[PDB]
Formats: sequence, C-alpha cells, structure tokens
Amino acid sequence: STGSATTTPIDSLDDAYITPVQIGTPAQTLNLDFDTGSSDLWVFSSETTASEVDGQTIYTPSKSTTAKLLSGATWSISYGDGSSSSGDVYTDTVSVGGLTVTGQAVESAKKVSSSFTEDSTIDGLLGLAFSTLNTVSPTQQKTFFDNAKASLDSPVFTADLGYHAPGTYNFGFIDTTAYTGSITYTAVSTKQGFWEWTSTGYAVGSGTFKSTSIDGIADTGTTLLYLPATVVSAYWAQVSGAKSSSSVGGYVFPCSATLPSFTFGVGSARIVIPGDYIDFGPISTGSSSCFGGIQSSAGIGINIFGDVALKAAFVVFNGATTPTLGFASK
Ligand SMILES: CCNC(=O)CSc1nnc(C(C)C)o1
Ligand code: NA
Repeated sequence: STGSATTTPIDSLDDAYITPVQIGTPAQTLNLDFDTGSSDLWVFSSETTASEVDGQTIYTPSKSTTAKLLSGATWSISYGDGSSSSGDVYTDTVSVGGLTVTGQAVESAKKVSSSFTEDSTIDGLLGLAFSTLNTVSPTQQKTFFDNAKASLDSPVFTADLGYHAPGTYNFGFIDTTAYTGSITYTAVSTKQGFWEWTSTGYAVGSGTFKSTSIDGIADTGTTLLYLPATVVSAYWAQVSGAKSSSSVGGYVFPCSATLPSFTFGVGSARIVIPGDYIDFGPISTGSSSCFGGIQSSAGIGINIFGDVALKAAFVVFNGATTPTLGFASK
C-alpha cells in the first residue's frame, strides 16, 4: 500500500503545515500537523474543554461506528515550545492520503494549552517520531507510520514541504519526480526517539564550507532551524544590523536586509536554504525589525532541523530495520 497527501502552510510565514486526515466511520476529516519530532496522534474532540476550542474541527468518537474507548489509557504531552495537551484514548480507523490503518490510537484532548486554542487552523498533531516517545499510559501506543509500515510497499515516508506553497507527504514510496539529482542517505540514532542524524557542516552565503559535525533532529513540527550558537552567530554576522534580542527572544534583522543563503551538509552532499526562507517577517505588525529563521539551540539541549531547513529538500524518513534519513535538492 501507499498514501499521498498534500500539506498546506497554515499562514503566510509557513509557521506550520496541515494535512487532512480521515478519522472514523463515516470519515471525519481533521487537519493535522504532521510532526516528525513527536509520537502522539492527538485531536481536538467532543471531549475538549469548551473554552479551549476556538474554531478547530473536532473529532466526535460517539459518531464513529469504528471508535472504541481504549479503556484506562491516558496521555499527556509537553512540546519544546512550552505547549501541552492531554486526554484519553480511542482506537479508530485513520486514513492519510488513501492509506488506511485500523486500530490506530487516536488521543482525544480533554485539555489543550493556549497556543493550541489560539490556532484555529490546527485540529491536532500526527506524530511521526519513534513510537518509544508515545505518551499513552499505561500501554504505550504506536504511531500511524509504525501501524502502517508492514502494509507499505517500502518502509518509508517522505516530506516535501513547500516554501509559501503546498507540498506533499508520501507513505510507502519515493516519488523520483519530486527531487533533482540523487538522494544522499545518512545514519540515524533512535536513542532519544527522534530522527537524529549528524550534518557534516555548513556554509553562510557564498562562503567556504566549514566541515564540522552537527548532531540534530529532522523535525517537521518545528518552524525554524535551531543550531549551535557559534554557527548562528557566523550566519547573522553577515547581515548588517542583525542582533540577538533577549526582549524578542532571538535574532532579529532589519526588514530592509537581503539575507544570505545557508548551506548544510548531508554526507558529501549540500542542501542550500535560500535567504528568503530565513525571513520570518516583522516581529509585530508594521515593525521594521524582522525575525530570523535561524536561531540558537543553546537553550534547547538539541539542534533542530525544522521546516526552514527541511522545506529546502526532499526528505526521506527510511523506517527500515536500521532507520536512515535521505536528503535531495529539489
Ligand atoms: C517504523 C516506525 N517504528 C517505530 O516507531 C518503532 S520504535 C523504534 N525505535 N527504533 C526503531 C527502529 C526503526 C530502529 O523503531
Ligand atoms: Na515567534
């Protein structure tokens, strides 16, 4: 089997991407944030505290003939940005892009934090990290990809995120029309539950490539590129007037600037992030200070290749016996 679904930016900045997901029978279509940095499939639901719902589409298990309570199971998750959600669990049929999993754990939110409520465009998350990170207790649950994987033609999914445009998530096959050149594969550590890999270095603009190991995660659920402070300082030093602002919470730059590209290594290959991808626009409406798309990881504890980096590539999440990660230019 395979599946193929279009993923669409939620706003003009590509802050996140939503992908339609069919849950239940008859189908209830929710727009979920596919997150390779977490492992819970959770949704706004008929159980979500009413004051915490503002415009989201909700899953109503009582209207699904295939929904069953996963008796006694609860979940609770905290993300890197400080957001959180929790609730109880149903099993139901879940389809993505024509690929169906029966008996998928669908984590129904009873509570969500303010950042979720305030985003009407995201109806929940679909985690694609390793199932070892799933928060369901007392019986940990599998991701959609791990429930799908044996059924797939190949044990892979691919992320093809657009810059200010829709893109694609494919399951079970690699679309050889979707990238240019060849795919470079690189090893993955599952030790922390993530698609954790080591980049071979970086360049700023037209500068020389610096060979250096940077261990980080491929995380579709993080907007920005978070790298060591040395690397980030080297990048922003090439932008007149850029500075780190503790009041704003990271590097800002004059909106009049033209940003340099950023290159990261994948083995002997190179992925180039155009400068425009690193522009996240005014810090507040009408401001002439703009927020940078490359930020320091020094206050995280991990480097994160988020959407800024991933959208510059065709990315293969190879879930073979020994998982790996492929990158191609596009
Ligand atoms: C195909 C998705 N599998 C899982 O989520 C299982 S947890 C897990 N931790 N390491 C692995 C192997 C891929 C090495 O798997
Ligand atoms: Na922000």
